[PDB]
Amino acid sequence: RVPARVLNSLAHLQDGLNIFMDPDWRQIRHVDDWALAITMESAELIDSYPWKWWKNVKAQTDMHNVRIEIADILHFSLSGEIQKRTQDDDVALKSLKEMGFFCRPPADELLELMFFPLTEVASAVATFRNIIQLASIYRFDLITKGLLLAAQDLDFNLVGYYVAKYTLNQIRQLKGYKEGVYVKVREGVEDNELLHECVQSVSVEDVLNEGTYLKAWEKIACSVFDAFGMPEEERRHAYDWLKSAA
Amino acid sequence: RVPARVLNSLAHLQDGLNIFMDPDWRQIRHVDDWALAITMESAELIDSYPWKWWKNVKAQTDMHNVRIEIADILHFSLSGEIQKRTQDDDVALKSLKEMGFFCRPPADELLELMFFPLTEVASAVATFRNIIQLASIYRFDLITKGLLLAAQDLDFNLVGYYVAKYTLNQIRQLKGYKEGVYVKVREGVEDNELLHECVQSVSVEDVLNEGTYLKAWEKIACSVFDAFGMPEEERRHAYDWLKSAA
Repeated sequence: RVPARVLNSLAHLQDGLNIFMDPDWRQIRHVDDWALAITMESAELIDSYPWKWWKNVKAQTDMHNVRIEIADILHFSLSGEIQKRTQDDDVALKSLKEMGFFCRPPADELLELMFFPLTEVASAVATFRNIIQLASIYRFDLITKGLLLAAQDLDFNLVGYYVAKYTLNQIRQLKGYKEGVYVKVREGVEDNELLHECVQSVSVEDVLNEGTYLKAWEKIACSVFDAFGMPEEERRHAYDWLKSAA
Repeated sequence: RVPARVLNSLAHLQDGLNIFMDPDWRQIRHVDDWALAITMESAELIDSYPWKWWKNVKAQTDMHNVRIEIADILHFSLSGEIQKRTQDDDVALKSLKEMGFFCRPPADELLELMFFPLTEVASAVATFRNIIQLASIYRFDLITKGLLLAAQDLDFNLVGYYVAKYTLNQIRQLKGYKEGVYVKVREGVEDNELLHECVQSVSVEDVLNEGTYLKAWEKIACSVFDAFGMPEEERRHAYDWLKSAA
């Protein structure tokens, strides 16, 4: 599974995303903001599933949607992890467990909170109710980990996709992007599909490897940049940010 | 505020609503179902408010919507209270409070969880995050009470509206309603407006009075029935249900 420093790099990428919008975000934002947002996004995930026991059911859950909704929550989860280290524990979460206030489907501390496969409603409902509970006690680190475990249940390269997405945003941050100077070499192809083709160029193994993940991330980033028309000079700040230690 | 037996009668009305759909609901449904539904409806309430700190804000929250969304949650809250007494405590909730896992807005055990006025975003967000937390520990009784306190902050006669709504559903349960035999004496007027005019015929005080609330409820029910074309014979089962002891 995911080594601590991959997690730290992921949070560092999120820091950069937040900083572009608000360089002082760590001073303005609070741990309750992230907890709220994970709650609201978790609610929207659960809502893709036919949870209403009183509604007749036409079609099954759209798992493509569940995958991106997991990704949407990861941003807020990473943000809360960083916020939580700006000084906003384990004897608590076990006592919350023995009080019985994490749920389970009907008839590492994390793995009794996560229920698979996510393709089945009761298991997704319990899992994401538990993410909401986790948020509520500021355990952003367990949420982040649970989301990755969840992506893995859905054969979804979350880390890869997150990196691709990180780098599309660096392109969209520049004025050249809105001005139409930087264009897709392959016109018409949607964004989600160019990104997926960019994430395809490396393995899941490659983006999690404790030794050399940074190589694989840079290969994803280089792909996105190539596909979306970012010239060489404008890529350096994103590459340097990528390569920072944590 | 609201006496215990008004609360019990309200839950008894909900029992009847649930029974029409599923007479065996107390055996099939579980405490986690109600907790989930209160969570999902609370999330939709919060979503009427401009909580996204990163979105620019056009228009203020539509409080008419907040009022009905409080009512929507009350159904699930009452249902969970009943379910919780079908055998699915206070030394826990205080320890949850001292662990710090109910929230508050930035810079009776219930009243430090509820924040007013609900017209202001931070106060509504904290309040309804706390309802979600309450749900999560099966404190359906405190949720019910909090919802009433919340209706009171919004000058909303929740009990009145709930009763009106209870009785419109008794009419809609009959085949005559779908067959078009029972019609509004005042054609065209929307449902929500005929109900409000029905709730207007009694005071808030009247529907909470420990001594004589049942009189006032029956006056609301009689109004709704009159307005919606229910003939006398078909009203007896709803009146008898209304009048049951708890």
